[PDB]
Amino acid sequence: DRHTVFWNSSNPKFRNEDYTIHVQLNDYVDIICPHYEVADAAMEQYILYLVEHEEYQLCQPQSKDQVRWQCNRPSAKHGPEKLSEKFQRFTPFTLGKEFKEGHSYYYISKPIHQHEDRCLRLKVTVS
Amino acid sequence: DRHTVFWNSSNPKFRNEDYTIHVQLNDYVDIICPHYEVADAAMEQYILYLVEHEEYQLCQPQSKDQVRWQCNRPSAKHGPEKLSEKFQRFTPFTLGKEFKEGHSYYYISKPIHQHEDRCLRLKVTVS
Amino acid sequence: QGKEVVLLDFAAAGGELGWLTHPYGKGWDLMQNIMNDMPIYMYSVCNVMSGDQDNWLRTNWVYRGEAERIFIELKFTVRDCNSFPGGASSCKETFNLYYAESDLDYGTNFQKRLFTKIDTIAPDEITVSSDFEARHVKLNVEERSVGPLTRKGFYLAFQDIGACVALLSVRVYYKKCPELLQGLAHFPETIAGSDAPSLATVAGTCVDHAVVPPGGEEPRMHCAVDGEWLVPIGQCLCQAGYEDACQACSPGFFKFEASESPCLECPEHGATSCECERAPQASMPC
Amino acid sequence: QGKEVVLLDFAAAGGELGWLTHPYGKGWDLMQNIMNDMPIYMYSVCNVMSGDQDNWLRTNWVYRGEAERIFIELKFTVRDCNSFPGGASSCKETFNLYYAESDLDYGTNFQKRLFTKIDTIAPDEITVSSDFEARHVKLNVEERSVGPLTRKGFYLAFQDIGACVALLSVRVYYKKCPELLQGLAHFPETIAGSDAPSLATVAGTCVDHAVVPPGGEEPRMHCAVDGEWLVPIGQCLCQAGYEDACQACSPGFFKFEASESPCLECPEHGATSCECERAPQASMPC
Repeated sequence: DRHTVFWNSSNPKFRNEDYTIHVQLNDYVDIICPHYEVADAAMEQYILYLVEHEEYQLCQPQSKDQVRWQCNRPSAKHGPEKLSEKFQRFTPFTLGKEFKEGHSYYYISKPIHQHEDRCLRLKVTVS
Repeated sequence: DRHTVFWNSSNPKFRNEDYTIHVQLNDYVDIICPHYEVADAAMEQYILYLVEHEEYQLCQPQSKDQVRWQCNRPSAKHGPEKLSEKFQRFTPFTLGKEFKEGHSYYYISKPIHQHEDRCLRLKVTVS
Repeated sequence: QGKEVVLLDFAAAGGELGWLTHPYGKGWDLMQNIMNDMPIYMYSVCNVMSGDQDNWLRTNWVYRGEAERIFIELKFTVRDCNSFPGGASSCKETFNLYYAESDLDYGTNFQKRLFTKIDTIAPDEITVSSDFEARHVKLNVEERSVGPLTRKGFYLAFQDIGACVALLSVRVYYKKCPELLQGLAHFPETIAGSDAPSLATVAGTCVDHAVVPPGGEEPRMHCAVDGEWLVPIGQCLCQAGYEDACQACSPGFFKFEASESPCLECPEHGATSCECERAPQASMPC
Repeated sequence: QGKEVVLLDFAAAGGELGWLTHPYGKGWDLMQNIMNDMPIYMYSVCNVMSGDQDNWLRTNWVYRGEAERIFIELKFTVRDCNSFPGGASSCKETFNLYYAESDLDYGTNFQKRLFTKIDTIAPDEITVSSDFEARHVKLNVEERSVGPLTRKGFYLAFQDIGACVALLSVRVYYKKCPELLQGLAHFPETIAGSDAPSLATVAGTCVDHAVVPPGGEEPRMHCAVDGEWLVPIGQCLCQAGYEDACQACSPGFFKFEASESPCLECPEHGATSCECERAPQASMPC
């Protein structure tokens, strides 16, 4: 099954800086980028990073080798740009990540053109 | 979910003349016609009839208005010819059938070109 | 009408044609009944008592080709919400017809946001409860049309909002004015336009051994949205020595100028005229 | 090589292209990683410890067009069965490449029985356990080819039998010999054949103001399976009075006959020759 996550400042789940989702193996996490149809400058755009607890706590990435997906298409014709992460135990692709049972994984944001008012982050925990 | 039924004399489930399948609402019954890739005359072909208990017991149909599907393509390129009956409570099509809960429905055969050695029939019961 | 060029025909596919359903599995389903002793298939949906229904049936990607205006012929049946003796609250008696243009086939990647509403299709004959036992098929016919089409191809979609529908036919076609031979002139096959009043002026080319007389109007035809050739202007006539085609005059017969008239006999002495090898002024009795 | 005409390109579709999976949902899955600071998509399957695996990934219907021999370029990664520290009994390190021809798109109606096995694709570089932490991508390249194709179109299919595969690219293309200008002759774009030794003899048409000399071989080219133009035979030369194109001689210069030679000056009195308005035998000093 799948867990929908609308990654935007207007989501109240991000306001306490402790947004946490609980998943089971072989499940998908659908991170929905901001989407519009509004001022072209006011359109939120983020860089999603799959990181470690240190990068999560400090809300700052250590390297570009952590960049997961780009929310660079806010007024996309087709629909909202998404990042669909299968929480699979095994991957045939090395640059991708394997999700072990009983572990926590962290996602962090960085505004592409806007100012960082608050820290946008999510914690995914495998049951 | 779906229940596979290979309608052919070689199926031992038909040999006691009491082949019975038990279904639940909104489920499919997949009646798989005989299929080959053998002598063109020896290829079994049947007329499937959705009938009443009287036609079932006597193993003889009362009218053409009971003919369900034809197993007239035994050496079909694509694969075996099938008849997929959804055991749905409601139909938007009048010539089709509605399947009520706690009822029994009966299917009977007639060889297209071959001789009727035994009676080929199936009873479908809704739980 | 003129010539129809069929781009999609569901009832001709013999069940072999599979259309995507969204959400996957749920919603519309392929059925196999017998009608007029013929095997038939159909797409059905009847989630009348569930609620929050948004069931999409999307045809496969259709290559537009040269088509400017497509015609969509739907044959379906719709059941009345009072035909359910149980009572259906979230019940509807309509479905919405959508279309989408694309230069690429997205296959399984279906996005509703890309589909434009053609119309709200309603039955002209609604299936009442007494119809099932009566074995009466109330088969509704609805023709819709979209134009102008421009991208490499399109999809047609049938979105259901909680009704009891059975779709027996979907036939998409465009019209063309056929290759014509008229007034001893050839007019090529012309794609009918998209705009209802529009008439494309098609120039003619004279048949073998025919000419457009001096002063005379050049052969022209007008191609209509339905594929009809309308309002003939001008024509071609058989050239000097010729008389539906232009063939030379039989010996002892002649034709001086290009005209409707046939080849006249030769009194008293091919052909454009008859030699005397006297007359001062070559079609007169020399 | 010559010119390639691309019929399918998965990595160019930007994730927008959706391929059917059978059984529905289960099996292959679309992934979204980042490679060389670029967003990329891929089809993955890794049901190494389940068993009785028969997971089909079928591309969309591809219009063959004029293509006789298609070329299939696959870029994939495959993980070793000993890379699983748990131990996978039903594990495989291969997948089978299939194809099927049809004149109709069946959409969702996928039937394995209609697919012909092209090959058993094996990795040249197998993903070992140490590769993940090393962030080393072992990207395997396998080119296969099918010919002659005849129906309106085809599908490509990737059937998995219980392996750990990640398919990053699928690029189908056919070759053509390009529109050529050679030896003052025009040779049209020609579809490359299907059979490996085969060479289609293509006749040339002389360029503007060029002629094939009497006795001289008529311009001809041979089109190869890779799209190469091989073995030139004959040529065209600039006609009398002309000298990469054929242009008339500058005044006071002439050219008597069609030849490789350019236009020579005019001693001592267009152009094919220079008038004296004496000489007995029109290119000699008159």
